[PDB]
Amino acid sequence: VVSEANSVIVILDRHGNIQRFNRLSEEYTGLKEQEVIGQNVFTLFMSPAEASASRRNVTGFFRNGSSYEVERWIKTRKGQRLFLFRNKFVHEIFLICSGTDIT
Ligand SMILES: CCCCCCCCCCCC(=O)O
Repeated sequence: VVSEANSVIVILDRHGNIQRFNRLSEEYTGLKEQEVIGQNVFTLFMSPAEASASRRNVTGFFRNGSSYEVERWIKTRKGQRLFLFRNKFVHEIFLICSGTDIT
């Protein structure tokens, strides 16, 4: 393998359903992209409190959002890890979430 990425890159629709899920996301979670496409990111990867906040953010973003950053605790194969997500529309029906593990 020539190189590796440094970010967890997840693309979502307005419902939080997953459209793409990169290799580092697979490494953190133990789940393959093919296993998670169409699945809901909030219920799959967040505690109830984080999911509720995150779902409201995404729904609000699709209404009138500008690109933004947020910190989210995420359930991984070694417990919860904190990520900075840089979120923006595709250059709109999909949201690109560009995450760094900031734990
Ligand atoms: C480790 C990969 C799995 C986590 C992907 C989560 C997507 C984050 C969406 C955050 C939106 C928000 O809370 O404002």
